[PDB]
Amino acid sequence: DYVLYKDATKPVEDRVADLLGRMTLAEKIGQMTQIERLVATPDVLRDNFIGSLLSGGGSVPRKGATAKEWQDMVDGFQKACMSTRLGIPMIYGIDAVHGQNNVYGATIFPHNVGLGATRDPYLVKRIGEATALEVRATGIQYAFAPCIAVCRDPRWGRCYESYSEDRRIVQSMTELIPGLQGDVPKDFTSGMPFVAGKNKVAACAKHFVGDGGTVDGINENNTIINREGLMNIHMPAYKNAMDKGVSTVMISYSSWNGVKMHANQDLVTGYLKDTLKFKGFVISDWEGIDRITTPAGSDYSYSVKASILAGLDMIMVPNKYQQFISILTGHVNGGVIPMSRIDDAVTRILRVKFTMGLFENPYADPAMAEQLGKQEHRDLAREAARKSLVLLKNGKTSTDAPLLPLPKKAPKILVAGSHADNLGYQCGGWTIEWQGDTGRTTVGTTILEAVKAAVDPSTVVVFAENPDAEFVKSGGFSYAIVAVGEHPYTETKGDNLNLTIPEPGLSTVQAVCGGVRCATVLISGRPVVVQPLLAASDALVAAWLPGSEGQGVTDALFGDFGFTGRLPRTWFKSVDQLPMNVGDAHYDPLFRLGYGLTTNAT
Ligand SMILES: *[C@@H]1O[C@H](CO)[C@@H](O)[C@H](O)[C@H]1NC(C)=O
Repeated sequence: DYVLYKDATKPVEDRVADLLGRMTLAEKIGQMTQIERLVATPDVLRDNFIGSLLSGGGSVPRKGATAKEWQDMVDGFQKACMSTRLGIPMIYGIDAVHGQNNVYGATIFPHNVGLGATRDPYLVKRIGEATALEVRATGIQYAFAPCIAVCRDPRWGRCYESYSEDRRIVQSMTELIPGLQGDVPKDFTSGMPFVAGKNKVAACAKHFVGDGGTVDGINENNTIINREGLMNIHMPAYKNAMDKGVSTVMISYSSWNGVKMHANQDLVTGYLKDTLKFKGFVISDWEGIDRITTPAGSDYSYSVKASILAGLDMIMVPNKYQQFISILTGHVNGGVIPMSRIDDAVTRILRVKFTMGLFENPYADPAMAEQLGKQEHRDLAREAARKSLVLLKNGKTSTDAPLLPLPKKAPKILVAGSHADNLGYQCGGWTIEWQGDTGRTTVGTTILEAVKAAVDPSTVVVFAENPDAEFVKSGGFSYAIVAVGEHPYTETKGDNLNLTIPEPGLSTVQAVCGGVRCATVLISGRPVVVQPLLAASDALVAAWLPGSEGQGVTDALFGDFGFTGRLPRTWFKSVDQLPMNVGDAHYDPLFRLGYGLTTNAT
């Protein structure tokens, strides 16, 4: 018989209230629980009334899985959730942070630092639109993006996930949100959640707040800054996210002035909810509540109390769900956490689910599987990669011929370096694995492959990963393209003191450029020590982490398009200067924010 919450014609708030009024405390606490697919089974999902699942980095049904395999996984979990008494569908989240990057064959877009270099918010919106389609190709409805961190110290291992050290650029790139979710209607109230329907995904502004601040660039640590600095650097892009209807916000592992974000009622409830009027749901980071305590996990009862009372709505447990549900149930039953707090959390979670159409379309659309890796999206990623490139040098003296653009017809050319033919390295972190990987880890085009696809048929292309100087001098080359840089990383292994690229990288550039004129392509997540690379090179391009479409690099090297990218952050002279930002008394950059040379298309 008729149940108001099941009626798709009714207003979202009426459906939320109708469902909430029917729910037991177990059904309510279940909605607030997000678990890893690695611990999920149909019985676990039904018995514990689970509200959400995720894949963390690298959590996949198998290596090489097709889009249909992901849809079958997500639907198998959804069938269990739809079989509960109330039939509340789960929402499945994943880090689709530069495309649907855990998935084999997904288009991999440039990381956010390179997107900052484009200064093109419409390009970023189009990337959100394409990412939503590739996430929905795999049956998933929720992406943990954008990271709107304002990275103020490039020693941070996640600096490549920040569009810029300048909050104005980060604010402009919140256009990712209506890409992913759809544009909000003209009448829209700031802070409400929005998703247009089954071809879009819920988004997540992360990590709230000051994740880009931290002392020594140390990940998951203390950001020391006064309120004016928190509010003028780290917070503004959250208001833009409210204006664009971001559906969820994820809290940072970081602390602000010694207070853990996951326990900060003043910021999570007083500011985000009560001042910005955010009406979507607030989600923890991975074991974020565990890390409220030192050591982490040493008083999980307190972690649950502190986080839920701070105003978090959904907890990314993600493994110990039985303990989580047991502890929260105990707190509620003991009067330590009031029912009004549970009811607010569930109201917000249900509001996002109903608003996005999840009750109407809980299952995957098999017709969407073919969106994965679509050529139109690879053409977009190629455009973005080319626009992200920043030309740092194009001739050793003011009187030399500019090396770039290079001619496509030459008798023989050399492609060299550890990063010339390594797809994993050109994608960086958060690609297939959490920390990324080496070699041909997915479908794409390396810089070597892109050169071979670009050049005249008469041009002989020789590859040598690490040639010695004599090989280059004897090879009869017209010029060389040498690609080197950082290996893939995230915070842990990415948080780095010295910011010097691994060897051999510099040695290869010096060997190659000593023998023939060279264009050096530097692959990195951030500024790295660069004076020695510059001294050896005729031309040098900061290519950041350009993703699967290596032809974006060659589109500018061979002059099909001019270089237009500009630094979205300061390039330091030495790591001893750090942190070093505009307005600091010691500001003395090698290249300033906004620097970049240009070429004209040939
Ligand atoms: C590119 O073209 C413009 C005129 O259209 C010219 O002013 C500029 O100097 C050229 N730039 C380069 C790098 O040749």
